[PDB]
Amino acid sequence: LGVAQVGRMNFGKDVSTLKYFTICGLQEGYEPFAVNTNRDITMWLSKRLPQFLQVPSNHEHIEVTRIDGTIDSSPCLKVTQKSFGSQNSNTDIMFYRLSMPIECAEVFSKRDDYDFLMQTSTYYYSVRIFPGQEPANVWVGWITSDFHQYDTGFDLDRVRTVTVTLGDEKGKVHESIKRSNCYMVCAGESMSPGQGRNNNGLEIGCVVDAASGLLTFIANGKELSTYYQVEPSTKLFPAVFAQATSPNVFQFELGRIKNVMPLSAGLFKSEHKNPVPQCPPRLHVQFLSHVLWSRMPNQFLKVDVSRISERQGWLVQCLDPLQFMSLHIPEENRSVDILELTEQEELLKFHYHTLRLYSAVCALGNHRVAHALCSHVDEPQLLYAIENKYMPGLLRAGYYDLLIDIHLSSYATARLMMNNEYIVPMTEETKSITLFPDENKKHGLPGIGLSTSLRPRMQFSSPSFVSISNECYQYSPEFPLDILKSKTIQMLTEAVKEGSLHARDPVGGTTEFLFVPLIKLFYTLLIMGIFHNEDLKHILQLIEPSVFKEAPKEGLLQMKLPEPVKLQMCLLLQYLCDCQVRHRIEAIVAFS
Amino acid sequence: LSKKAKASTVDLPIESVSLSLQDLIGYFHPPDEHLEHEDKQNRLRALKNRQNLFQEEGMINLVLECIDRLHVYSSAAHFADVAGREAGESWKSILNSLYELLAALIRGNRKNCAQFSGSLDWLISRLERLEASSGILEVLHCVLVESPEALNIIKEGHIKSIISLLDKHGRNHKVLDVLCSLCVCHGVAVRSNQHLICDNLLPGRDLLLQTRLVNHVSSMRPNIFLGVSEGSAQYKKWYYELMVDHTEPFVTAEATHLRVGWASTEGYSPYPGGGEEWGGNGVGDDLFSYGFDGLHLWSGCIARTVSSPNQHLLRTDDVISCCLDLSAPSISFRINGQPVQGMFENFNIDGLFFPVVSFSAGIKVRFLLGGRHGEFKFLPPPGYAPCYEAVLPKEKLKVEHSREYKQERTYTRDLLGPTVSLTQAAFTPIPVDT
Amino acid sequence: QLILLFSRTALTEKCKLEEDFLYMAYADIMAKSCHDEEVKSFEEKEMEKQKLLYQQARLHDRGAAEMVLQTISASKGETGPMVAATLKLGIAILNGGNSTVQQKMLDYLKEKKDVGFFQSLAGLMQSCSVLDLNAFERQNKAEGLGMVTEEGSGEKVLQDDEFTCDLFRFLQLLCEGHNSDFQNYL
Amino acid sequence: GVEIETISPGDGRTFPKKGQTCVVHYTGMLQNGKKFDSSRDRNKPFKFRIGKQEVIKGFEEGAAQMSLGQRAKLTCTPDVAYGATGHPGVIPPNATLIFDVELLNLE
Amino acid sequence: KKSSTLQQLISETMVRWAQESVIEDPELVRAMFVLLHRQYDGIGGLVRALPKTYTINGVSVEDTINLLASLGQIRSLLSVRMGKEEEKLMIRGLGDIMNNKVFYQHPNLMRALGMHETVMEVMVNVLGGGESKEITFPKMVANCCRFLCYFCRISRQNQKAMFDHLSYLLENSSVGLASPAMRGSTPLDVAAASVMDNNELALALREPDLEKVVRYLAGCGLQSCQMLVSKGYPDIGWNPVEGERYLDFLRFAVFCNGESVEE
Repeated sequence: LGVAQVGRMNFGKDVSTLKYFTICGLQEGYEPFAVNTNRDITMWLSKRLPQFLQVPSNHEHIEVTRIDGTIDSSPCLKVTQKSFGSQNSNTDIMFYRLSMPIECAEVFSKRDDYDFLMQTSTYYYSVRIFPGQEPANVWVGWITSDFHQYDTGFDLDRVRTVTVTLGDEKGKVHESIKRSNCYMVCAGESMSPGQGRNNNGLEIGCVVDAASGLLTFIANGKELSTYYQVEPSTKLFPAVFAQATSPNVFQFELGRIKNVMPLSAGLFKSEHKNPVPQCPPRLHVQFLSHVLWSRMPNQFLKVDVSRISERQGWLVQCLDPLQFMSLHIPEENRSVDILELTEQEELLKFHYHTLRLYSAVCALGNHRVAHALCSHVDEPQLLYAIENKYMPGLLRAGYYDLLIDIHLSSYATARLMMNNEYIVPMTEETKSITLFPDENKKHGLPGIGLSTSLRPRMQFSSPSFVSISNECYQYSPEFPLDILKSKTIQMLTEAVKEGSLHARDPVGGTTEFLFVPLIKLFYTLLIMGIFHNEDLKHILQLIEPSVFKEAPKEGLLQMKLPEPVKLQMCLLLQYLCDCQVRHRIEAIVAFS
Repeated sequence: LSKKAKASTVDLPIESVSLSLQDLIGYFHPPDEHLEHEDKQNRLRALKNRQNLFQEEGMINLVLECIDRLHVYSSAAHFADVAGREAGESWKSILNSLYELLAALIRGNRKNCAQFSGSLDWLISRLERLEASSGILEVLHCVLVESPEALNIIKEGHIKSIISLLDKHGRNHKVLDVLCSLCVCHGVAVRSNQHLICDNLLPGRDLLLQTRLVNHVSSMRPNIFLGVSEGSAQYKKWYYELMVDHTEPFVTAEATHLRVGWASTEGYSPYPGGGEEWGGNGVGDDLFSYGFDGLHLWSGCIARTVSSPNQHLLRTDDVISCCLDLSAPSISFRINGQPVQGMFENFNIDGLFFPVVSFSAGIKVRFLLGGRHGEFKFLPPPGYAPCYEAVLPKEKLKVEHSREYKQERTYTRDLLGPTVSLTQAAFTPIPVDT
Repeated sequence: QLILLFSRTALTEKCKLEEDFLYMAYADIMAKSCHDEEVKSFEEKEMEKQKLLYQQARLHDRGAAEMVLQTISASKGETGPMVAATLKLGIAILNGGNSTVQQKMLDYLKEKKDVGFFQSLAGLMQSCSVLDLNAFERQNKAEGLGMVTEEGSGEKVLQDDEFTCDLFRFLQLLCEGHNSDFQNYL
Repeated sequence: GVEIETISPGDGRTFPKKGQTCVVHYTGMLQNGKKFDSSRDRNKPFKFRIGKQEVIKGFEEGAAQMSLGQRAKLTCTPDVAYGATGHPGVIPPNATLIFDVELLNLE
Repeated sequence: KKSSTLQQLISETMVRWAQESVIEDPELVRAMFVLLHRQYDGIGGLVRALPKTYTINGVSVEDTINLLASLGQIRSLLSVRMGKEEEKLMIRGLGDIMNNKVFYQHPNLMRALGMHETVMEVMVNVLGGGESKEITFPKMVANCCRFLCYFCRISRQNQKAMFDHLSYLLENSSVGLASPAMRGSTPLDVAAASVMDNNELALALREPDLEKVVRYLAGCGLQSCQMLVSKGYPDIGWNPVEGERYLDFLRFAVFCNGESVEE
């Protein structure tokens, strides 16, 4: 869509909405793009706001090479132009930054000495503008995560700034705080000689004091007048803005000066006490770009706006809650909706393996680790992941497995381990047990009935981190079992109906991703025994209505199922047979 | 070469070693999956017999010796300085081939993976090196999946080194797989390894991606676009009020969002700049919006506590009066007629400003824009003009979404492209010179 | 499909043959279904023979002979219930001197050049038990002391008569009908 | 060692007494802003007893200072909140904890 | 024509799936055929369940529940590797088992639950962990062996059940013979208790089992004790400490109830 252009796309989810399909497209055999779908198609649109991403190896203009630091040198990240001096090259300002930030202290306190280096929190990096690159076209300094300003003509006067002024009761300004997203200087003004230098390239040194928030710049060994004071906990990304006037523009020198730590010490926690400069592979050059997509939300907040009256003004009213699951990238200080991982493959794979590690660390009754994990993944997140229909299949399976392992796996395993033993107390309810519910020889529904055999006791502990008692560590963390049961029944009821249509829109992208996690959770709950009476009746009707009629919708047993789903159905049938055997044993004991 | 003999006199068979390494990798290549079951099982038998014969002849220690004697040189340039330049060309390739050969020798063979436990400690000591990280990690993964004895010797230092590999090299799912293999082996859980991995990885919240359930936040604004520029017939001093009719502090597990103030546009586009057009971001979450929530002043996603008489979060029957001064950049607030002891000052005035409110579910607020668009509860401060005076003559004031998409039917949704700059907002009469 | 699963499990390389309840049940089912049981008529006896041939064909047409050879080969000379069931199934499919089954078994061995089968046969012969005077005398003393044996079987003497008889009956059925080729192959 | 701001006012005349259980909804954050705990997520109001050494000292003193029906922000400096050892797998060593606590009821 | 029964429904469904498609998953094939065999072998379910069935009075229900919880903890410790906390949990669970009255009143229930087998796999794991590296967690093996000896002393049928596992115990007879204060708490002690005062079990004792102990005694008489000489004890040529323990096991093997088993 061009400038001032409005258009609509109809995917034909409802065929009646289409206006010319019957005139041209119904007879020819063409199908609407959304014919076999149950939910609206997610639509992706071009992102307006530029973001920093790693420079691609196939970029036609920018090239980045990693120069290892020798004994007499320091590690350097060099930025060069691939297509300088040729036709159709691009000659605009290009924004660069390093991938990892320096975080200032939470509270600002009111040859080289090794002790001073061990106790200091000052970090330094330098940028060498190569002789021949015009220096007034190059800016060096720090930026924050909020920087998204892509202006063809950049200058230090157009940076976004604000001054929060806090005053007392009568009006005395007891403090003023300047806030910005760009703390940079220009090499052109930084030069003392100025103009063209050819003794060597200009060395602009940036010094950050993480304990005081003072930003100081050194140019060719002398202190520049420009300085910046930042707020506590500010994350500063080393950044260089440059317009290319040379095949070689600049380089990121990651060395150190007297009495200062290298940038790697501030960046990485493992190297916090290492004065030797380093450039680990995690650190890399990123640039501002517009080539990114944005995922339009499937559902928006319902907001009602109207004028009540002339005197009362305009009423804005929102009442229905809406939530989304946000994935936070720690190093970039950036958060995205987790539903955007359907197109971010590396993040999706890493997060799926993170969920697998979460399951592994708490596997086999590690209740302390389960309580610890309840902090990172809480029950609203788990319920949202379970119920969401737009979740990627891998994340859906991982979150189902995590929910099973943290809260349910221990009791499920215990009650499975105590399954092939029948310790039946001899009480009146035991004596009341009979093989058949009434005078005719008709089998009752499996599981339904009175069971008196001794069974393990189900107990859970509330996961609170303000308490200091260690008795909570035994027993698995508590989860709302009634809510989980109702949600599982509702989702299985939806899935059985949606399977019969054989749509092109399964939850998770495949029939396996739709059914295997849900049926696994259902089987776990069934083993745990949470289901009772009416829930068992409904879920047996879901499995097979005709056989389990109360005393022809295709149940789960006949839906042309995949093999992974068939295996879990076999497991469910095995459990039903075990329940029948237990009932028989109890009736024999009652007769005895 | 280590004892510094003449390079030419030393016979270094680089090409033959490389070709023999390729042949050995081909020889120990595992069977393919598409093969029939009987043929695949026969090939597996042959591979296991080859591995057993090699381990009995002690060819694993020879590979370890070659790897150790090649790691004495830090880099390919160092190896090309000590030995020949052609040798330095394929130093990296020889190291990779040797690591792959070791992985092939030990893969799937429990006896070999158990006998590799003694050398396992020597292996992890070079995991940080970039030239051998992948090969060492693969060998570690094979040893961990096959031999339960290696999990008995993996210690806190080894686990911390494996974890620090994630910090130094970045997000690599193979390190996560190795950590998973360290926890459970053949259905047996390792409580010490589980505890160490949890306590050394989880609390930082700096490597693994973090998840949180966030409320949606929407924004509503009037039609007015007011700005300041040289020689423009536009009043620089404006005022408006907001009334909170109802607010639920917790409609969900997360606190309700309610912020009011002013926002600015990037350039002369009517388009709110610096923020996302959907998400959990509201007024004050970027350097283009300036918000007040009752207790804090919001700008650039940073909150500062501001003092006020009986200060409290915005509740029912709370009137917030917002004052904007463009002559001297200033934004001030007054709650319930009492002055809020805080100010936004010296901000960018290049764009156009407009009133804005950000909220989540559970909000009932009313814009009091003055005149016939809501009656002010309190006197505007001297000089400040009601916001309804900024409406263009023909245009009609209405409160609309700050962004251009709402909740509606997908086929009825209007997709909007870029639109023209709103230069007509500032009327600068520019006559020709005479 | 079931016979193919059992054959593939046997063909998989393992240090030892694991006891499989599924195999030890379905092999018994297949063996019983084979022969599925005063002067009788010639027509009746021939009709029984034809019914037995059909019931054996139902198995060996789907690869039962190869599976019972593979299980014996993978046994590696270790006496167990798996081998006891395999020998019974082999006897069931080989009853009456089944020439088709004999030919299939010989052809499979010649084609695959299976040495493990004969090695396991030798090991199973060596592992077979005989009369034990020491065990008999100890059991007799235990009974004479008057106290009832903990187990009612008391089959320490001549441990597996059924297994020994099944092994040698299988080896005899393999050669019945004067099968010269397999007689020389043994 | 605990600072308190009031998010919303309370009655201001009823305070926890000795051995009286406190019913509170709380949300726990670190200084960086990451949420590590919340009773509202579990939808289960938290109950604890004053002077029974059941919770951390910062939470104890903050709830003591809070009045009935008051929503307050509690910042607990590390010495009164898990110290330098911290909480394994949840709280990093020497971490300041921020709590948004509402005193629902006293009983 | 409707199935009207879970058994008939399963029998139809498994065959329908198998004849509809060639199942590529051996696990799915195995599960389907196991389920079909269970449907066609309804007797076998009762045949396997009834030996595992035990009835109790209403008075001891809570005590049985406590014992079952302890046994469940014991069994759950089988899926994790040894550590100090696991040792503590297992020791406390065993102490609870002996403090339990049902352990005495119902030896048949304890034998049916597979308690002695479970303790034996725990002991197998601890003994196999670093067997050449000297036994780790010795109080663990001591508690397991004391428990197993008490289980033998409870009843004669329990004694026969432990006698059924005599071969392994004689394999691991050399665990802690030299170490004192472990007297009465070794696998050799468990082996001795499995045959102690039982004339039938002494008669059932075989010759290879005795030969194993005799070869151990020959080794102790030929070669000294490495662990004892490592602590500074003078290097005599032989091992009296282990020799005496093997000798007393042979004494319990050859002598029963005041007479001598001549065989």
